[PDB]
Amino acid sequence: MFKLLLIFADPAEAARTLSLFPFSLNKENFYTYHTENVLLDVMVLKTWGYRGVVQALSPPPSGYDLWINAGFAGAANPNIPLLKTYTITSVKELTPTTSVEEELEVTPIPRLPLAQLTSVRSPYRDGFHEHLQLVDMEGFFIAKQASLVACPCSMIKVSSNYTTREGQDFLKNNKVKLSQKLAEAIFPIYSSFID
Repeated sequence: MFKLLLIFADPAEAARTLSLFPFSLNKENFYTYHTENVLLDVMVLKTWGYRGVVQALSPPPSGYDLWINAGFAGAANPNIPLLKTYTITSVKELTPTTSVEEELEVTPIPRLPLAQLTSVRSPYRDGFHEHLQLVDMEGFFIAKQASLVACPCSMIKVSSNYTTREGQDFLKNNKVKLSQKLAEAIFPIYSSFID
């Protein structure tokens, strides 16, 4: 039986994927669906409060065959169009006060175009950057937790806004369309593992 964990950072990201399958909430308080040889579980990292906490994925869930982190990502290069779905080749955590970075490779999903992801605690609204492509908050954390259980991790990131002050309104106003893009990327993957 193939065991797939989908990880969303927040309910807006998860919303349309949760509509795709008839999930139920289990006694452990997260969504699950199974059919044929495939178990599909969904975790949402931040349902409460102003920030996510480390204990959302710590200890990391063991026993899955693949993790997919699907989420929104800001675009920090104007040659990235919005509402476009990418898969990630590597993800960098960046700490702006020291410039220290760490970086991990992630497993690209077939058929999706490639991008690099940078994860930061505070969303960029500085403007555009020569060195950055997509920017999120939780990608690196998820990839590193996946390594603790030796589980492959893939990322799907949809470009949700440009990383500017004026750019934030587009994210505010398009969460359903953006979530739907994630759902449309997850479905063919789910279908590939039907034996």
